[PDB]
Amino acid sequence: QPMEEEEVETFAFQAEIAQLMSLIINTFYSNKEIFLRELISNSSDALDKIRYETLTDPSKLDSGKELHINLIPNKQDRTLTIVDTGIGMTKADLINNLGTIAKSGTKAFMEALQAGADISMIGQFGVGFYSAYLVAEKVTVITKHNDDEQYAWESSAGGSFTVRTDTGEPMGRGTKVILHLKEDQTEYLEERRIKEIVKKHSQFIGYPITLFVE
Ligand SMILES: CCc1cc(-c2n[nH]c(C(=O)O)c2-c2ccc3c(c2)OCO3)c(O)cc1O
Repeated sequence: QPMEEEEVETFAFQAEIAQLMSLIINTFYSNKEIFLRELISNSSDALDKIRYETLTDPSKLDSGKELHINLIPNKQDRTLTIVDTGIGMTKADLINNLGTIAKSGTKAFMEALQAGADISMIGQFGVGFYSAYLVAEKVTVITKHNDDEQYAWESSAGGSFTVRTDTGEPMGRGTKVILHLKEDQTEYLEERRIKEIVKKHSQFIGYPITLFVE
């Protein structure tokens, strides 16, 4: 019965990243499906990192040996979750990688979009994670690194994000991205569509990808 207390840290995004987010959110783009390719590619990069780091430190895998990616659509709560057993991120990694630090690609990318370039180019500018906002109104990133506790990052955009120690289900190690889909983007919860886009854009990821249906 005692009330629980939870500490939260709210951070403002870096100015151009915030501009980029408004651009992605309030502009119509037709090839939205590449958001999934970008997430799986981020997961593949993180899996590569724990993989190589373990060659020289097998203990690094005590937090989990499987190196893979799971996709979990949930039609009830309208979320598409992408989980990987990659190296994860510490709290500081989270805060720096997801918002507070300027990326040199942002401006060039925003200018390129203003010129009508395809949103698919986004990964080439180092800000592919933000493509999640093409289909999600809110994004929650839960991550666990061997050197730190499990944290949850969350943002509905609007210029800021929060970080807090995660009270949710523990992960051994890795990063889980939960996309709360916009209502007109529920196609990405359909198994056929997900298989279609993973086959089209991610046929070559070198880690198993498993789609869990129901
Ligand atoms: C939210 C972006 C994202 C990041 C990771 C991830 N986990 N650990 C790490 C790490 O570099 O240590 C990452 C990571 C960090 C930055 C990246 C990245 C993966 O891909 C492009 O930019 C991940 O595994 C999945 C993701 O979707």
